[PDB]
Amino acid sequence: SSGVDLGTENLYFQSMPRSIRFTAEEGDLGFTLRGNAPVQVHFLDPYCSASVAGAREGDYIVSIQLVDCKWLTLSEVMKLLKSFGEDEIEMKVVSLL
Amino acid sequence: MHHHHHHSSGVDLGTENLYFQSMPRSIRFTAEEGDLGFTLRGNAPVQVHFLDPYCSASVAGAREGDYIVSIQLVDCKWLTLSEVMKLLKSFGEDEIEMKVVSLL
Repeated sequence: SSGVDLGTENLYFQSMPRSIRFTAEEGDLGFTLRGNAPVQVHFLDPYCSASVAGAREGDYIVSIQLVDCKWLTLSEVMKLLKSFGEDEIEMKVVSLL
Repeated sequence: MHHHHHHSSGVDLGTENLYFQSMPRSIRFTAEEGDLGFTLRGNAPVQVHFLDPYCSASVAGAREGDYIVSIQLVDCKWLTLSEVMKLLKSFGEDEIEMKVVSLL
């Protein structure tokens, strides 16, 4: 099969926003965040629900439900995620910006 | 509220993963027929973008989004896309060693 077909398909996958539905079980988000606009997932506990849902280190958070996160600071994205408590969180991430 | 979860430390594993993705790693590969098998994007550092999964760079473990930090003992951290391309072109079909990081 064509390496150009597979590789460009891979690129699409890594570049298109994908939906991660997860919980900060017991308040604990299971990852740290880094940078601004967009903010990036840094440390990620492999056992946490965000990881199990396919979040990865280095992913950029582009939205939390229908709230745009592309232009938000680290502090702002943290405050948004904190607001969910233990309820269901949906965010979209991209592995390549 | 809090439950104990019996398994290895997620913090141990996660921080180890971060080290792996953050420390420069050596990729030794060849551009068979001068065909490098990947495109490049951005500046200082330049990033691997498209990557043919059949190419030697891929087989060596390069990935999409990796940042090129060195080519042999030439520092690439501050180089433009054009400069990095000219460096890689210079190898022709000879062995290329570059170091990449997955997280910058």
